[PDB]
Amino acid sequence: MAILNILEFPDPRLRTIAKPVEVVDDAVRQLIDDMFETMYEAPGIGLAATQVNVHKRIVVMDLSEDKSEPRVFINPEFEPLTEEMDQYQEGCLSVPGFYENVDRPQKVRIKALDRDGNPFEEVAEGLLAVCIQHECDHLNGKLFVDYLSTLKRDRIRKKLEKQHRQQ
Ligand SMILES: [Zn+2]
Repeated sequence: MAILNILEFPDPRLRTIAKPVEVVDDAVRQLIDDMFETMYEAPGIGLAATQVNVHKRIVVMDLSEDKSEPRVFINPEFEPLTEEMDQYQEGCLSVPGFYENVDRPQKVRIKALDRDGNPFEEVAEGLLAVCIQHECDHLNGKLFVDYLSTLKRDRIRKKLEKQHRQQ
């Protein structure tokens, strides 16, 4: 069980497009367990493999307060089920410390493979709909600061670059 390093904006490796997982084997499940331990230790409720510099399409999440409901989505995809949008103040383990409003479709249908490689779908609303979209964006090399004004993003980017220099 390893705690992996989480890349942070503006590390260009966060812009890489993740490649699909072609077989869910024990190597993939071990990575998932390390991604869950990394996410729980952060702590965060969602983590995409791109963020730990593994460019494969795997997202782990656990939206509960007690770390009792882990969820795995491999080769996830979602499709909005409404044009209605909800605004949620998002944060991100790779943009630590910043939380900003992002509007996204309120309800979406996810399709993915589960921890055994079997395909399933799931309708998501609430925080699950926000999280799966945010995490699928990671696999496509997108971050939530990309939705913000360019001057806020630059201000966040400069703040983090400054912190990375001091660290
Ligand atoms: Zn994130």
